[PDB]
Amino acid sequence: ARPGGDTIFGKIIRKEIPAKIIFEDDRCLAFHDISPQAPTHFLVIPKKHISQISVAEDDDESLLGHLMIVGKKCAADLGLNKGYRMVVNEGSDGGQSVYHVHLHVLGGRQMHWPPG
Amino acid sequence: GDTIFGKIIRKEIPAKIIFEDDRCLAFHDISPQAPTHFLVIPKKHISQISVAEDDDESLLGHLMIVGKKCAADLGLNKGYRMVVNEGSDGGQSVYHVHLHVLGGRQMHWPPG
Ligand SMILES: [Cu+2]
Ligand SMILES: [Cu+2]
Ligand SMILES: [Cu+2]
Ligand SMILES: [Cu+2]
Ligand SMILES: [Cu+2]
Repeated sequence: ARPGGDTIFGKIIRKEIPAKIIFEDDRCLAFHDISPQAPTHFLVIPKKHISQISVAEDDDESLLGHLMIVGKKCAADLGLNKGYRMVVNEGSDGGQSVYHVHLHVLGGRQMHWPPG
Repeated sequence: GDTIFGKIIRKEIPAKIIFEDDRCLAFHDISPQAPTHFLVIPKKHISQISVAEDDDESLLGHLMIVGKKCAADLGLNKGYRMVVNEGSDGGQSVYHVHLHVLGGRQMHWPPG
């Protein structure tokens, strides 16, 4: 079991498939989404493999919050001074496409309501 | 400045409360966008995620853990979407950080 698993996001964590990386630390990785839904659209993922938010453990709280802190810092570093939307998808109704926890950050245009 | 979510936290105006602890409150949105649509908000007044501090990281993660536990309790076994809006482009409606949780229908892409 290679660290991070073998979803595309685990492969990206281990530099086995390429990504456009914005920020990296010991806990997480921020990189651009290849199918962007906004002028800026990136992902913040833990390096620890968690398949989906519905199975996150209570002790994962700091790590999950760290994704949002890194997300808002990256958004500022990318000049998203008018704001942005953060999204976590869970399961089928959530539209989750990769079963490795990930925070979407979208900006550079007016986001609309409802959020899908 | 204070917001309507501060009033809800202080129990000055009603909301349909799902869950409460010493540091957050979960309640149904007054303008729901899905068959289940609730909010998880910290009791600490953080105006927007862009001004959250490093020391807030476990509190922010607590909102998500509370959110996913409430979603399971509300029967959202087919999934759901969590949303935090920042600023005007993000469509943030109240300047008190809040996590939306939406489900009970297929959520679509793009997410707004
Ligand atoms: Cu895996
Ligand atoms: Cu995704
Ligand atoms: Cu549009
Ligand atoms: Cu909002
Ligand atoms: Cu629809």
